[PDB]
Amino acid sequence: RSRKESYSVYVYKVLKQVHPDTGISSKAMGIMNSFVNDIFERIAGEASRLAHYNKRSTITSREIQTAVRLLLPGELAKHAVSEGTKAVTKYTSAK
Amino acid sequence: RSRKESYSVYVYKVLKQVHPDTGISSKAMGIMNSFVNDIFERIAGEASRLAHYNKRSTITSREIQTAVRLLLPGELAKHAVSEGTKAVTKYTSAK
Amino acid sequence: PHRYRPGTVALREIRRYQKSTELLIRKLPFQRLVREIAQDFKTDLRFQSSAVMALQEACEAYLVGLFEDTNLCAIHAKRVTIMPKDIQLARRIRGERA
Amino acid sequence: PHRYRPGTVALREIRRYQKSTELLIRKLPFQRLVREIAQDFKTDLRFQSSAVMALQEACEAYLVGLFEDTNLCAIHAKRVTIMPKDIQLARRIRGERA
Amino acid sequence: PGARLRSGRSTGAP
Amino acid sequence: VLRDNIQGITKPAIRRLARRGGVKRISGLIYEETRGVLKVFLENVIRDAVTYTEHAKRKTVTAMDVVYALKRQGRTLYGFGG
Amino acid sequence: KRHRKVLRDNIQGITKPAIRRLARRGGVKRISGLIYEETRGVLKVFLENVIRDAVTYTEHAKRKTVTAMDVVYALKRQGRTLYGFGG
Amino acid sequence: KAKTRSSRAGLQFPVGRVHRLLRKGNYSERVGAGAPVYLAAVLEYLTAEILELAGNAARDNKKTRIIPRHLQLAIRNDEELNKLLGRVTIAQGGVLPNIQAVLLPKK
Amino acid sequence: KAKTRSSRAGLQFPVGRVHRLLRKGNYSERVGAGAPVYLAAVLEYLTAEILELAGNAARDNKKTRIIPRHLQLAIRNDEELNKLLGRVTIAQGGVLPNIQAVLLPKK
DNA sequence: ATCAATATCCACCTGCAGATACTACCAAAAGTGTATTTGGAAACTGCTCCATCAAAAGGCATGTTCAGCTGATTCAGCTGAACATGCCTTTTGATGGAGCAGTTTCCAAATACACTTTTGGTAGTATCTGCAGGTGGATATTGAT
DNA sequence: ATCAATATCCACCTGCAGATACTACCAAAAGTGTATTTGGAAACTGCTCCATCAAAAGGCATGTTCAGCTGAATCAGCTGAACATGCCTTTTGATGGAGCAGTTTCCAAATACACTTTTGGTAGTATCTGCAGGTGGATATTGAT
Ligand SMILES: [Mg+2]
Repeated sequence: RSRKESYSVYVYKVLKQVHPDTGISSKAMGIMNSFVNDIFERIAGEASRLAHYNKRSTITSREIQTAVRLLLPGELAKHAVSEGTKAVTKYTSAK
Repeated sequence: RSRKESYSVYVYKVLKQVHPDTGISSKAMGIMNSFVNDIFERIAGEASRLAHYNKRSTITSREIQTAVRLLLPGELAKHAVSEGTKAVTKYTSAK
Repeated sequence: PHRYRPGTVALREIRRYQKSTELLIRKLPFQRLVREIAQDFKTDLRFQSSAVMALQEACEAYLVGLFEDTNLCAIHAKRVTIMPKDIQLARRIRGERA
Repeated sequence: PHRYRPGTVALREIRRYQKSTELLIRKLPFQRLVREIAQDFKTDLRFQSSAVMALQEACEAYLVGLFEDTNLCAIHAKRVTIMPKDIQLARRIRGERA
Repeated sequence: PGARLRSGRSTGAP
Repeated sequence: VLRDNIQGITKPAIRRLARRGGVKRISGLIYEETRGVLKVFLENVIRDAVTYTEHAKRKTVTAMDVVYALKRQGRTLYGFGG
Repeated sequence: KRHRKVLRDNIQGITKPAIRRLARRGGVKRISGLIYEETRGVLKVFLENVIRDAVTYTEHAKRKTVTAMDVVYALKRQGRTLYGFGG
Repeated sequence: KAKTRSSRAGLQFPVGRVHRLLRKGNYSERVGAGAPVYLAAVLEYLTAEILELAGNAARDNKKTRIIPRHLQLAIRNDEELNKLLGRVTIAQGGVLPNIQAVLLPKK
Repeated sequence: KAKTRSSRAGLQFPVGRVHRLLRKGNYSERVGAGAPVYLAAVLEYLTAEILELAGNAARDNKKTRIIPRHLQLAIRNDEELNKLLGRVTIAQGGVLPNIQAVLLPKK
């Protein structure tokens, strides 16, 4: 009877922004969880290595961006980099 | 002249233990150095992951041991597990 | 008395099974085979339901991938019939042995 | 004047290059190719000489590997001459391409 | 002004 | 009427797998060769999985034991955790 | 200053003979004449992928020099781990 | 008085959770303020991209509920997602319809 | 009475160094006393195995000094080291002599 | 062509498995306020990378020549695809208990600190020596005949 | 099965390049040996969900008939190997110039940490409905003729 966290709530918000009339099966949602956890580990992983390679204690937005450049193909990178630069912009301008 | 460290000194010790009249080129030694750092990372990495998978915050000889079983093939694992189990039990009962 | 020619039902199976996602091995024979192979690593072992499904999913996906690469190796030798030497070449170039 | 039959010097060369470890591409051409490709990604780059030698070591090991898989592909098709379609199949099975 | 996909669709507005 | 568990992986099943893979024609030798490959796959994965199980001092192999094993064997599976 | 001499067409420095030699190490006995241009294509794609990741490491380090470590880290990433040049 | 780091950053994805998962994950001693904002944006983008194309696929099969089959079709029909997930098995996804041309009957 | 943990454990390989690299590499919050000793011993075992076989390749080729070719011959001629290092390039190794049978002449 | 057998396709229907929606409870995110750690900014090294050039082996390009490989053709025999049945195995649905996991408790083990001591790196120096590269000369391999 | 052209082998014989091996030497790291923290093995227990086991159901084993695929034999066209010839470019080994990595010292931001306040996200639950079947009847496909 203990808390089993997931990304379901967020996957479901993003689904409703993108396909407001569209639902998602339990199995599909399991695949989207696996997805987010995977890309999480891949990105955090490369960031960690990048930080270690430059003798740094700290993983900043910059290590996340370089990681994303190394890990995402062609146009996915370019769009991910701008969504990520944007969210950091919008957050730095929030009193 | 910043002290850039390696496993050379130890590699050379072990060379003399097994082939006492045998030398090693600095390239060959370069390879042995890469070999040690690589296996080090692979084992440490499996171990790090093993501990996270089990909600532990400590890498013990137990985690190294399982890592060796996952990473090394059959016989190399058997012997590596021996030399490790021996080295520890001895280190422990040498205090 | 009407009989379909060799390779006409084959194409039809291809179109049917490429359209579906159902597992294509029977559960119980697969479950038995897992438990056998496992027994030889640790005895008196229990398996979560999902744990066996995860294996079957993985194992079927693997073999289907392998049949695709195999098929390309048969077609490369100017045949349409997969043979052991196809499966063996696919595995060799994928780095699964030799 | 006495000729070796086609194949005899080829086998002589295989024996010779398989015995040795020397890089097989000229140093300077390869360095220009590295500087050209790098330059098109970023201007004003320099290279540690070792960085280039590492690239050359990594490229020759890759191409030699790929020719072994390519030759298996030619031999599977009952030829002894490698052709593009052999390289293409090797890379498709290595999953270096779709 | 939310997430913009490769297709060119957006995530609504505010 | 008793037989090996591996032969439980029947000709018609292996035929269905091949068909998903777009295979038209199948030599009779394939069926034993496929069983061969299958066994090795399951050997490699179940070994690592059970090694997870033993490390967690459990007597039950979990989905995660398998997902973690599939991930290190280069066969990452989505939909069963992780 | 001097600015650098223009680099063009360097892929053709990978001569037919150099490609024969590599094939021979790989155990090849006979080579179609189309193999040379196919190998150049494959080599360019390999070097572009390694160098793009090397140079990303160089840029993240805020250096202007690509090090052997940059290359070694790129190779490791690409699953072509190289021994003999550090790390 | 309290306003989620997510709501400040413009994101559905939890900036707080991503920060904690970066801590409890032994990636580094320290974690920049922005790093979890960026990471959460990237994960949201990629989630949008996949739910976009999966949505499209679901609609096409005259369907309003995304299933794994729809995920597999979106991914394996996108050069870029297919590369990013080249070594990944979507359970219950099947494959793309693909018959090698030479396997088609003659007439 | 300063003993190194190497000597306590009966190892050439440095247990201190290995303890520290496990520390600075952010593998985990904390590192047990056993872990560095075990790991240094496994690294020492494996480097002994490779030097045994490369030593033999050196002697077979009528040489006193192990070069990278000797390490490549050792590793590639050993089923288990070959698997351990199957995605690894040994600079200046070369390859094993190996000609496919069909390529050899005559009947 | 025709003609029929079977497969395939689309509209409509409908029961419930598997979604979406709703609520209270608390773990874990956010807020505030000191407590440490860092990662540029400036300012110098020497390291090492660019460049340029001269002389000479060493490999590249190109054209000629023909051995033998590839791939098109033909064809025979064997080997897989198809198919019609019932029985045997799997699938489905309904109970006992192994053991996972929840959780609290206390000590053996790991951290934190700041000492003292020793290792391992390097620069510098010399000091040695394995072997690459060369050169004959005796021996093996290949291909003509 | 003879012979000659030319490749290959192997044992000598050098001159270093690169290895080994001193130093002395020091600086950073490993070790020592209390002071402080705490993570995880221990023991208990509850309640999932796993193994087992007996009716419901379709999938598979089987043997026969032959369509058409594989692979064998043959042959000619022409591609790719060998090699001779001419010479361009790479290799090598200097010199000088400087760009830029790599250090080492102030710190003012930046992030960690310890504690408190707040609420978003989870787990029961409680409804709602997408769609997997099923049926009917039209049309397309395949293969006989
Ligand atoms: Mg250019």
